[PDB]
Amino acid sequence: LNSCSMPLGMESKAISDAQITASSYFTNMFATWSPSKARLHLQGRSNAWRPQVNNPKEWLQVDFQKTMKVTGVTTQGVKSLLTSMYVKEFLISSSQDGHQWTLFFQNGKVKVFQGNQDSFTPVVNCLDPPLLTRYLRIHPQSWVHQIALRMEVLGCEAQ
Repeated sequence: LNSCSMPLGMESKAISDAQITASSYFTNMFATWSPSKARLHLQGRSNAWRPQVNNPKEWLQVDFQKTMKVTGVTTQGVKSLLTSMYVKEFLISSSQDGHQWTLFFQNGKVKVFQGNQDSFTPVVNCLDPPLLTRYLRIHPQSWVHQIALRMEVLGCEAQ
């Protein structure tokens, strides 16, 4: 049990909207599931990030504005009407400049994190080893009904 595992700012909004971006997002005159909606326990009609299309090539990115020691992530889905929407598996990549990205590996291969199994229960996935990075990306790989994501990043200061 280490101290380097505190919520960095997705739920609290310590991490501003501008720091959260994505490959794309689902929006129309009825709803806007923008990147900055990807916050753990956020309430609302379109309270989650949803890519414009459900494909494994989409991603959600967080910029801490400085190097942080990331020790884990927490993911959650959402439910709209009678439809549960959540990511079951995902990958993680990181970068220092925001151009060169590297996937997180575990036991000789790309780590496919086991995510959520329902609409509202958060699932914590620890990173062993931790990552020292300024930029972090989540890559949905499998999902139930639709790719929808609310999250949090766990860690502490680096440098």
